[PDB]
Amino acid sequence: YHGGGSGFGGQLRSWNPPSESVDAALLPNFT
Amino acid sequence: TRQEELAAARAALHDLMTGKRVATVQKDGRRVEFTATSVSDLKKYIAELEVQTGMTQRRRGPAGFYV
Amino acid sequence: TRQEELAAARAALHDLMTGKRVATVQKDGRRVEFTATSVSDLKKYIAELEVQTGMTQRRRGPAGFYV
Amino acid sequence: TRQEELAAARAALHDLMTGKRVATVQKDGRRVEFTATSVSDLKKYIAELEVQTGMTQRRRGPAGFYV
Amino acid sequence: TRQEELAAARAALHDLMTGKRVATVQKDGRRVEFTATSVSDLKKYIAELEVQTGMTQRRRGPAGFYV
Amino acid sequence: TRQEELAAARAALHDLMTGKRVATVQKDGRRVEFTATSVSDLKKYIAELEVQTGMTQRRRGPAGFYV
Amino acid sequence: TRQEELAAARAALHDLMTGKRVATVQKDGRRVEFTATSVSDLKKYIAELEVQTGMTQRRRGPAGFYV
Amino acid sequence: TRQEELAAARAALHDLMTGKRVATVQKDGRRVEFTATSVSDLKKYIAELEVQTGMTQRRRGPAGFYV
Amino acid sequence: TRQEELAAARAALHDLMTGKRVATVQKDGRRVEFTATSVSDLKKYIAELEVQTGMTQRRRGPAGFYV
Amino acid sequence: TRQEELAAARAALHDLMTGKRVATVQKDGRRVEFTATSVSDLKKYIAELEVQTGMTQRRRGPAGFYV
Repeated sequence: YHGGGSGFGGQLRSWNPPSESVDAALLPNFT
Repeated sequence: TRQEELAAARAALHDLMTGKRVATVQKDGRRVEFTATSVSDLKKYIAELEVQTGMTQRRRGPAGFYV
Repeated sequence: TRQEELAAARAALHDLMTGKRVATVQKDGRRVEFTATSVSDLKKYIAELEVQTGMTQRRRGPAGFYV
Repeated sequence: TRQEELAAARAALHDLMTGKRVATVQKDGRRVEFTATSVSDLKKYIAELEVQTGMTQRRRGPAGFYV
Repeated sequence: TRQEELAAARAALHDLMTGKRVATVQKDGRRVEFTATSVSDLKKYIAELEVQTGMTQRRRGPAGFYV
Repeated sequence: TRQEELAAARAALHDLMTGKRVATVQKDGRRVEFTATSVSDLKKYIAELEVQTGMTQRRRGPAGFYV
Repeated sequence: TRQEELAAARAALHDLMTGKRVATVQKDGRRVEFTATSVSDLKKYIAELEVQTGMTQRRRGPAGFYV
Repeated sequence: TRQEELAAARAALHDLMTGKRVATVQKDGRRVEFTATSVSDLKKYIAELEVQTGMTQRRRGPAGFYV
Repeated sequence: TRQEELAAARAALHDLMTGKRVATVQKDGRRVEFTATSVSDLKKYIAELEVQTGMTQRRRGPAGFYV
Repeated sequence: TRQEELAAARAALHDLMTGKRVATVQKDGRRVEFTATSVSDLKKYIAELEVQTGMTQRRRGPAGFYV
């Protein structure tokens, strides 16, 4: 595909969401 | 003679803007007057001369954007 | 007689820009004064004579666009 | 006799352009002044006396378009 | 008796614009000067006397359109 | 040679500001005049020379916001 | 050396303000004229270096509203 | 030295206001000139140093409204 | 000492008004050139010193309307 | 002393208007000039003291309207 890779001329070039478990993405700052 | 004339022009700009663009000179029995130029024109002349000259980078191709 | 013409005109532009276009001279009784021009008009004269003369391409056509 | 002033005025322009159009000259009681003319009206005077004389083509009939 | 003034006017036009309309003279006690006219009005003056004189057409009328 | 160039400009500013930048000097038979430049021109010139030279930071980047 | 010349600049403003900014001075064949600045330019100029130096506050962080 | 500075500037206004500010003074072979400051600018200067010095109040904080 | 300047200023106003405000008095080898101010700002100075002077009333509290 | 003040103003207007406002005099090195005054402000000056002094009514108030 094309959307997920880099984006239209940079676009979201630096956007790198760290795919993790929902607990790994919620529990740290859960409180 | 690009480098020579560019350096000469820069030095002329420096002395002119500080104190030393001799407008006219008179010694009793004789006098001459060198014409006076602006400063923005001299600066843009300097800029075009240097970008024409084989010196290093001075400009950048616009700019991009990214989140 | 255009190449030496353009060379002399460019030298005149350079000296006028820096310090060396004398407008009025005078020797204790004998004096002359020359009409003074601008800088932009002189530069455009330089440009038009240079493009008319046998010197090679300097200004290109309009820029296109591709995705 | 149109090319003579064509050459004369064109030569005068370059004479005017660089440094040499004498506005006035004085010699110890013998002095005359010549009225000055700007470069613009001078060039726009150069712009027609040559086209009405047998000078070569220099203007073209508008411009067409085609896909 | 209009052609000579027309000739005089354009002759006055040519030298005035190049270098040779004397604004004032000086003879160490015998000096005079004249009012200086612009170049725009002179071109109008030569134009209006040009048409009124027995010279033929120079500027036609309107313009036609057809497909 | 930028550092002393800045220092000269630094000096050339303050002296001009108060009383010291002399327009011209006359010595009964010998005199020279220098073109006067705007105070704004000095500040622009001294600033751009200041930023380009080796001295430390003066102006930072654009300011952000946060609640 | 900022502070002492800052006071001198302040003094020069006071001298300029009332009557004491000497523009030119003439002796028998000896004259010099210094370049003359405005008043506002000096006022902002003196304002420029008083903030940069260590003297007391003259500026405060805007102003907020409470009720 | 503010208090006498107040007196000096205030007096400097008065004599200038009527007739008595000397723009320049000439004694044969020895003349000096002073830059002619405006009148409005001085009053701002007059207004500026009186409030900043220990002089008493001269202006109060806006004005409310009541029915 | 308000009345001193107040009387002096109005006398100067009248003096300046008709013919007597002398900007320069010349005696051979002795030139003294005073500065001059406009009539308006002169009246403004008149308009200020008298109201802060405890003289008679000259101002009124706007104007209300009654049917 | 308003009446003679007014009387002096009256002649001041009339003499200035016709031919008699003396700009300057010159007694072979004993010369003096006076600051010129406009005509409107003088009329304004002559207007204000006219009503201000005990002179008769010269301008009534508003204007009614009846069918």
